[PDB]
Amino acid sequence: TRSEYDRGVNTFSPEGRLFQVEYAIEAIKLGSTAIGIQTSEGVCLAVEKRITSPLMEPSSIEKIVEIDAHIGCAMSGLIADAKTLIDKARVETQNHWFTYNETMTVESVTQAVSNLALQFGEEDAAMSRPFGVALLFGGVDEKGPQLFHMDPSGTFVQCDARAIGSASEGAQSSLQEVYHKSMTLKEAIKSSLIILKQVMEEKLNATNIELATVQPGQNFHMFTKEELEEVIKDI
Amino acid sequence: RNQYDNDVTVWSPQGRIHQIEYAMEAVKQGSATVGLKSKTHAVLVALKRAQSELAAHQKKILHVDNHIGISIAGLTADARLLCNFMRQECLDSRFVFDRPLPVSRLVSLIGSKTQIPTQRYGRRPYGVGLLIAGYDDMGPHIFQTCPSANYFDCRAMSIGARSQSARTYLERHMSEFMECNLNELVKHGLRALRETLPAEQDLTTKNVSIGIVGKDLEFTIYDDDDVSPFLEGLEER
Amino acid sequence: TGYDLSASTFSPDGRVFQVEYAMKAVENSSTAIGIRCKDGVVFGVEKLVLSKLYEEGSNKRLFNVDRHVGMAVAGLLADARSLADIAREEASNFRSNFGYNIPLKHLADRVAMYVHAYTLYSAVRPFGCSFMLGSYSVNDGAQLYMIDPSGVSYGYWGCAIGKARQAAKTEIEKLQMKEMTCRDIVKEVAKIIYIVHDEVKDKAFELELSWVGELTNGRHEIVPKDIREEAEKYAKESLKEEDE
Amino acid sequence: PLLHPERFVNLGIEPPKGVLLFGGKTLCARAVANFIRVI
Amino acid sequence: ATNRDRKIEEEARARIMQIHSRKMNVSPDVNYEELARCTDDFNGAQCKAVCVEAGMIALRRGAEDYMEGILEVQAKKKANLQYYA
Amino acid sequence: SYDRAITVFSPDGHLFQVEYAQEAVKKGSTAVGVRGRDIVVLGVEKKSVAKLQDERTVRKICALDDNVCMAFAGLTADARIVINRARVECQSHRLTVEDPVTVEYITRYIASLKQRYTQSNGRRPFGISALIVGFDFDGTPRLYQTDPSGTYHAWKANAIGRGAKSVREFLEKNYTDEAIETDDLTIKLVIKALLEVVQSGGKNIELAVMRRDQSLKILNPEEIEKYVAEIEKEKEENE
Amino acid sequence: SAGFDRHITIFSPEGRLYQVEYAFKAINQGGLTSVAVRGKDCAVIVTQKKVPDKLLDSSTVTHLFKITENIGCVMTGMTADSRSQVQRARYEAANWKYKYGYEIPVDMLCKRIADISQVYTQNAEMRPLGCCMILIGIDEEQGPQVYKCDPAGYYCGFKATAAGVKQTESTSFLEKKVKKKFDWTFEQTVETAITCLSTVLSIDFKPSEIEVGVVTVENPKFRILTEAEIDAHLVALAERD
Ligand SMILES: Nc1ncnc2c1ncn2[C@@H]1O[C@H](COP(=O)(O)OP(=O)(O)OP(=O)(O)O)[C@@H](O)[C@H]1O
Repeated sequence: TRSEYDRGVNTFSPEGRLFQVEYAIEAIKLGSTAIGIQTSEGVCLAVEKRITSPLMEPSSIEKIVEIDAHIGCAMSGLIADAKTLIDKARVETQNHWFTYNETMTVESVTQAVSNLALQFGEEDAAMSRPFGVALLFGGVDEKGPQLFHMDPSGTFVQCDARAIGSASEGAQSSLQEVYHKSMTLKEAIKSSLIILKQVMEEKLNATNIELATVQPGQNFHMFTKEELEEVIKDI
Repeated sequence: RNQYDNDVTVWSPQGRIHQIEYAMEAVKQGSATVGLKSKTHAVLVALKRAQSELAAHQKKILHVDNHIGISIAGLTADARLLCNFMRQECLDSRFVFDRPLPVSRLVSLIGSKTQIPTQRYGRRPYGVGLLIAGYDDMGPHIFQTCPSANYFDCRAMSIGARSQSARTYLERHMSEFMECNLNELVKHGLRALRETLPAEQDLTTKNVSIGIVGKDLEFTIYDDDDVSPFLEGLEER
Repeated sequence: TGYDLSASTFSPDGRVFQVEYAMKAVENSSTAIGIRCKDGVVFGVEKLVLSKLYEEGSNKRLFNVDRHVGMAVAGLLADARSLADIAREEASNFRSNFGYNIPLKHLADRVAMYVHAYTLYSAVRPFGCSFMLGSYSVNDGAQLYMIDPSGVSYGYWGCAIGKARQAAKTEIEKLQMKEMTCRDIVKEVAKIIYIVHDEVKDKAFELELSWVGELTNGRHEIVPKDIREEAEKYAKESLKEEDE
Repeated sequence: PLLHPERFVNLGIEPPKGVLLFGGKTLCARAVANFIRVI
Repeated sequence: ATNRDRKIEEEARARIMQIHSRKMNVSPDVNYEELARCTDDFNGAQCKAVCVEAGMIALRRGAEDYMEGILEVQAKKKANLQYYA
Repeated sequence: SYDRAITVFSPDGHLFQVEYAQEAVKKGSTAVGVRGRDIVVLGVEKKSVAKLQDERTVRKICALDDNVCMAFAGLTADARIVINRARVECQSHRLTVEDPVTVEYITRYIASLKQRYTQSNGRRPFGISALIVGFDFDGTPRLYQTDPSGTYHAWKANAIGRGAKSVREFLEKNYTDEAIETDDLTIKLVIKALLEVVQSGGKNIELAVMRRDQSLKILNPEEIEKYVAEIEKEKEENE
Repeated sequence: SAGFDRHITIFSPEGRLYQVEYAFKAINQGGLTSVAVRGKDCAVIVTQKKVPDKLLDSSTVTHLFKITENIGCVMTGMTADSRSQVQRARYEAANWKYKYGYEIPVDMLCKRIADISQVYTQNAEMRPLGCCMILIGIDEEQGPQVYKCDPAGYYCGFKATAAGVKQTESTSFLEKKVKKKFDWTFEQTVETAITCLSTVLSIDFKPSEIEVGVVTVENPKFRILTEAEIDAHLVALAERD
């Protein structure tokens, strides 16, 4: 019976559900897992890079990207939708800086990206299907470090610690167990890397992960091979 | 059925449209909210959901122009679109007429806007039920608007999943209204939401959202610790 | 069937099943009646308060479209509101265009135009509600018309639309409308509404009236509280007399 | 209603029989039993 | 009796409720009029399911229970979706 | 019925028709690309033609600019359209900003073009895969690969088309810094990797070479014959 | 060969537009009937009236409309479509007079309406509105004219015709009458039309259950015959038959 109520994004099922939106939410899973953690010292993003074969130089699997000098976006889903939404986020941050001569709040930028993702089939904007990608915006603003999760349905919500991607269900419980409100950035990094090792196919070693941090201070930083090895030494 | 509910533009062979009914059912897929008013105050109280214990609670009450707020029950997308439309309309009304927009006219415009998609196959019906609590020169107003472009002027109403219990409570206690202070009004609303909630749980400062407007009182939203003065004094079952 | 989908395909019999379904939908809502007395017109409607939470005056089904025209709706209230807005907008255009008040016959013709335009195409559905226009003027007497999903504008001395339309028409037929005055035709309307209303099924009930006539100086408006109270009292007394 | 079905009659409800296991059906049923084998 | 010459095409729902709750320990305070109000066309089969689930709530949860039973006949597991509805 | 629509999702969350476009790509003659220290090379299988057919009208290697070349695998008409638009945009970018296009920029533009064509419902995806090999304005042997789904990555050496998997595995095994130390070992590796699919080695091979600050050069068939002779001699000697 | 029926622009394997045929079937759906007949120097239309109630306003209820100051039309079929087509014809006639400076010939108006109907048939945007429209008028040169605007764009001119449920029987009677002494007086043509209606409906008409419109060379203005005039004609013809 679920074959006539999901031919279009603008068709309601008897349960009053947007099955196409639900289907895109399901599509979210295919991507590699990402974990973001908020702490009073900042926010940390760690993503399981999923190199399908070596000889692929790592600077093309962009699961963590930079939004302005104060936010980082972790992606899970279609690379095309990832690129489109990342471009929108960057353009919106720069436009807000140009207009109001300030730095957009993480909540505001996530809201703008969600506003772009809202337009499903509205004949007034031209995408026609949900953006099969889930994003984690971790940044620093006047309200202290913050982290937000946005899903294809345009819904965004604050999250002091969240995980998305293929290892979403298995990592959410680990985050719940290991999370106490007060940590340090190093503690969050260690916990996130431990969870990644728990829910990663490969042995966690130097490459195959990416780690980024935004702190009330130095701008968004991508940990290089040296720091990655240093942390992996005593995860 | 099975061939008369594939789009909103086709009449079923019974004098009914099935997509509109499907939207009016989807409206009941959201968290419970209720609203009501005294002779000098209008209030909304709603149960903001938590997707997970880690993730904070998604916001519920949306702050339309200072003399108006709304509570949503339905698709986040349609809720955001309608909230933006409300804000733009109120700003335009304030810009052209140097005075706030009447809530009746606001809800009429919303009804027409939500009706137009219910006829032409160009977009699905707006899947959200709205409780608009506003204050105009006439006095506090509580309005309901449903995806079927039907809007009612309600003295005390509930919407969302498990709204029957709150509606029954409001029916029983409507006699009290119109002669209650703001504290008693919020207590009435909180009791209605407690009744609609299942027994083993309760209302916590974390998960309850309150919004009040009235005389010389622009719309104010209380959440988290802000609601403590209400819950603390609220009586227990 | 196969030919019922979309309103642009004729069935082998030549019937537009979508418009027929629109007629069926309108013949499923609360009842409304109107009568054209000799020097005016009166509308009444049996509103159904689906829940006591609604305040009085909610779901007003007797709109006013331009000062002199009243419009009583029956069917889908969303389409009713949309059609009321269209009627107001057409009347405003006419007043702007011609510097004089819009005749009710012409207004009904324009709204029938609009309804038929909607029922023609295949990307839109036929209007799922009928209605009645009424007006009174010095230079035009009293006029009443009824428009339905198909968009026909037959004139009327009186009419009933909705669930119980045939019984209401039968009751109306036995009245001296051509000579009776507003003050008594209002009471007759209230009596007819109370007679035709089904209490054992519709449960809730409210009686809503309006008129336009010379005594109103040819300006439509709702009933005063006292007049409505007296009319409903007369209707209740007539109902008791019939019950006896 | 295996160790204390009489609670149903105590509360005034009739404890019925007949449950459809429509769908690990076999071993789930065996664990529930933990016997009437059928072909 | 089929589904496709003399063919044949709140109160009744309430009556069905009492009839099927007759062999129970129903408390007198129950407002079967309220139960029938909170029906929205639920036919006699749904009323039977509501009474059966009232008995099942007597089993589990001990036994408001009628409201919960009718809601679970509606099958409001509600499977909370990521998108609001 | 979860198919035959670019803008419809399946339970696993797939876009089956763009996946089908990738499958259509998989049905094209093999094209390998490699990057060296100062040389970037593209090899392509020829498949040969009937003697009555002219050769200059068949192209799998096309120069998108002075410092960027493009190898192709997929549908020929889509190839022509994409290459034409890519050249147009290369020159347009040169106009907009007075700096030659970077390989990353041009491959991103091609990926965006494919994405735009696969977003909507009234358009068919460009059923092609492309390898963009070039030298940035600072000097660097960059190589990217773009798929029909609008996704582009950066590689050091990759093969697309029919023999994609086998040739990629061979490059995986026999790609090393010493194997690309000089500007002849890279070519030898390219012919070695293509010989597992092509038959003659010289009659079914086309090589294009880009050297830093030097225009593209297509290797002569005699030069290819000499090179394949060198590889054969090396193999027999190692035997 | 059954699937070629749900669209207007799909040709059946035998080359048939079943949708336009169904439009004709809808023409034969209003129940009513109408007849038109042209005499030596005048044309007259008469249509059955149905007011099955004392509550309806017979004044407004009608099927005759003056398309302009010298051209009249009788509608049959769906009433909404009839009124829409009548208004379109009125607009076309006014536009013609404005653009060219002389009133629209009846054949011209009929042709324009036919062209509009054919456009609707060809382009799958609207259903072909199912009303059959008969025009009567006076041409300064050719004399009286009568035409049809069936919902397929065919607009042949006539000496006398009928539309509606009983069009076949009316046509048979009219051809029988016209085969002998086709040239008729005003009274003769009115009698022919009325007796055709009476015999084909197997009933005689009271003055209220009938509408008549007339155009004459002497008075080339579409005029609706009043109850008194129609009753006088009825009684005179019945007496003198
Ligand atoms: N919840 C469970 N607990 C223990 N074992 C389980 C469970 N679910 C499945 N299994 C395993 O499944 C097998 C038992 O399943 P069983 O033989 O009943 O098949 P089935 O899934 O009912 O299939 P079918 O009825 O279609 O033949 C055993 O291997 C058992 O270990």
